[PDB]
Amino acid sequence: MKTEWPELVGKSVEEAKKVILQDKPEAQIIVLPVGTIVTMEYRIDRVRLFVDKLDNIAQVPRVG
Amino acid sequence: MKTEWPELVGKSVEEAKKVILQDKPEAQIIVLPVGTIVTMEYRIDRVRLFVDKLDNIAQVPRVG
Amino acid sequence: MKTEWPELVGKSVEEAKKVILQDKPEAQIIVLPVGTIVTMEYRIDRVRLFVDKLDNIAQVPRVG
Amino acid sequence: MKTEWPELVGKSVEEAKKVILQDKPEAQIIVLPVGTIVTMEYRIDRVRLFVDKLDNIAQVPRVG
Amino acid sequence: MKTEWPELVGKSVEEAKKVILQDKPEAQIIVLPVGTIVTMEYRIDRVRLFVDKLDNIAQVPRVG
Amino acid sequence: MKTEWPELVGKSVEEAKKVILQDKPEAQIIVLPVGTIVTMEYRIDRVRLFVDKLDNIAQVPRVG
Amino acid sequence: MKTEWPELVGKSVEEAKKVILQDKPEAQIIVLPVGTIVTMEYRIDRVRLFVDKLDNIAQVPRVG
Amino acid sequence: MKTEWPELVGKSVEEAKKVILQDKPEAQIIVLPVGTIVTMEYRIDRVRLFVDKLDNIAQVPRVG
Amino acid sequence: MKTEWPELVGKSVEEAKKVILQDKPEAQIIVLPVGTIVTMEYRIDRVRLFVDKLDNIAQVPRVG
Amino acid sequence: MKTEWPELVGKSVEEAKKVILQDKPEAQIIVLPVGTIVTMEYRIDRVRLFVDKLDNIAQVPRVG
Amino acid sequence: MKTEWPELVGKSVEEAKKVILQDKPEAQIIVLPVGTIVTMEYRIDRVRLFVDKLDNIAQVPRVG
Amino acid sequence: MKTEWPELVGKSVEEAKKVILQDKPEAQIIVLPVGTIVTMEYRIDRVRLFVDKLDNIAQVPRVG
Repeated sequence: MKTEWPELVGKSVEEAKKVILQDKPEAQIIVLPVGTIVTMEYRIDRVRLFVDKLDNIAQVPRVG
Repeated sequence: MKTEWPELVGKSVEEAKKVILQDKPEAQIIVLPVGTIVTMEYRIDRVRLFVDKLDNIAQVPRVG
Repeated sequence: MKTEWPELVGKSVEEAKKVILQDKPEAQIIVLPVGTIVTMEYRIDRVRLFVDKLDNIAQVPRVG
Repeated sequence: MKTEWPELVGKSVEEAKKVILQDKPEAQIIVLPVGTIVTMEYRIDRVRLFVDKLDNIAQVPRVG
Repeated sequence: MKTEWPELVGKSVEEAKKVILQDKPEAQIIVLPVGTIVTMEYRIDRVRLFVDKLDNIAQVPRVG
Repeated sequence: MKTEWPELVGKSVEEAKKVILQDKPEAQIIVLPVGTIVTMEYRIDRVRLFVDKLDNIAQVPRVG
Repeated sequence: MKTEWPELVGKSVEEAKKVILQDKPEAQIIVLPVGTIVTMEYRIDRVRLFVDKLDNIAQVPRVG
Repeated sequence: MKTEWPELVGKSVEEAKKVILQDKPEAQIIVLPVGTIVTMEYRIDRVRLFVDKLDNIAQVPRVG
Repeated sequence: MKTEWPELVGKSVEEAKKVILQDKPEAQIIVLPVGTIVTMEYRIDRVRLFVDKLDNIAQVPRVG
Repeated sequence: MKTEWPELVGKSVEEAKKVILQDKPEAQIIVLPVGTIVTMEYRIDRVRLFVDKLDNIAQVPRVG
Repeated sequence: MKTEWPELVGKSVEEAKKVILQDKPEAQIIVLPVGTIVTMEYRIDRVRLFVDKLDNIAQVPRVG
Repeated sequence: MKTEWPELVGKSVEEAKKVILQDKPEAQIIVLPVGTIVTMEYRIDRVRLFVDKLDNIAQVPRVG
């Protein structure tokens, strides 16, 4: 089961959403600034995007 | 008594407000960024929405 | 002496200011985001409003 | 020597600047959000204003 | 292998992106405010830019 | 070697940049909000400006 | 249903546990330092005690 | 698959470890203070215990 | 009504408790480290002591 | 090159040091509480252990 | 009026207290860990010592 | 002028103090936990050691 997208580091949100949804059609894509305090529970259909000032992906997206 | 809305993760605020108010007509819906420091007391009619950069629900809404 | 306004949770700032000033004409109404670090001294004429992303009251206003 | 302005709690920045400069013509008036982390040294000509979301004075201005 | 760009302190993002990509064509350039909490893993193709209020580079860019 | 500019407390960024560059032509001037977490290394050509909500200098600029 | 114990401010943990359990025999009593970051869910049988350096109750215990 | 232990709120670590390991023999039991900043990845064999000053469980243990 | 004890800055807790209770026999004296995050409500019988590493009073005790 | 030790989650520091040094004889093993703010540079011979209250490994050790 | 003691960086608390009290007999000497959040008012008779893990002075003591 | 000691990562404080003082006899050696908030000014004779739970050097000591 695809769980990480190292290939999207540096890409836009638009491009990240497109690639994740090809790979994971049920994905719930959440867009947060880098450094956001996240204590959440594990959601296997959620993919968090941690984004820089220009809304580019700053770290490896992972399911959860 | 309905207390959680896992079905609204990834949805907009507009859609979350609509579904919560169908389920809970007295709901006081509060919209906060993910990571917000919340020490509050329990309010049985309040539903907090924790939202990402695009105002989509990032976690499971719960009464309180 | 009126000290709390549980009835304003979920309401706008405009409506909160209107109701507080009917109840407390000397009120100094201060509008802060939820989660704001507040070490202040007690001011009996001040009412702090802790507001969400849409400027609705997220918690019970109290004098102080 | 005037050191505190409790009378400006709830007032605007414009009004606070006007009153402080009548009382203290050399004042260097600095406008910060409530909750700002301040480790500074003491400056006898500086007056910090701690302001809420609407740029009203949320606490008692003091020299320093 | 080029790993630091002390020459870009004080320069714009545009100029930093241009110089880094001449030196490192595979660079994934990420733009963050100074003071951002970064616990990340090491990515040898990523260059983080820590920027001030005017989007000028405030510290030495480094690979990672 | 000029290292501090107490005379710029309360002044604008424009005026601070002008005075610092007269005094220190190589200066790399960085503009940050008051309260910004700064763990940096010492750069003898850098001058950080810590600015309030109105982009006035809130503390004594120093080299580093 | 008893929900707050203002009478225990300043008292020890031992005394607080004794009084709470007389009033609320099912109580799960949790002892935390003042200032502890608490995002928890509401537990109607739990009573949190926020304690100072000497393990005296520093604020009003409340159910939750 | 057992995922939460609401029955251990208020109990000791010793008792929590005993009950969790009966229910989940592969459990890796980790003991942290309440309020600990946790950005971790999901580990299906790990159970975190969030403990108060007296090493009693302050919140519902959950797998992850 | 006595509300501040500037005379106890630098003194021990023992001495502070003794002087406060002479001045304010109903006082509930709470001992916290400097820098403790305090969002509390106003309690007119409580006196908080903010103490350094050696349990000496580091700031002016005040009622609240 | 071995870079992660998922097998040490839940184990002691003693056991973690032993296994890491078998796998990586040059390892510089650093022992930190979970939640420690780490902005460091990448050191290929360093292995950080993030430990719980009982000095057991709470997360997957990784080189860096 | 003596206001800073750069000569005490690296020295013990005992030695710092001795030198400060020779220079400033009214001094109220307060001993805090480095990194302590200090929003205080200016006290001209107080000297704060910011100390490392071994109770040595880590920064220049200053009046205030 | 020697400014960094990468060779002391993983070593004890005792050993770090010994090596630094051979290299830099005027050194003022300060011992802080990793993650300590440091806004200080530059002191060319000071060497800060950032130490883990076992008082081993966790990062590269540098002058400042």
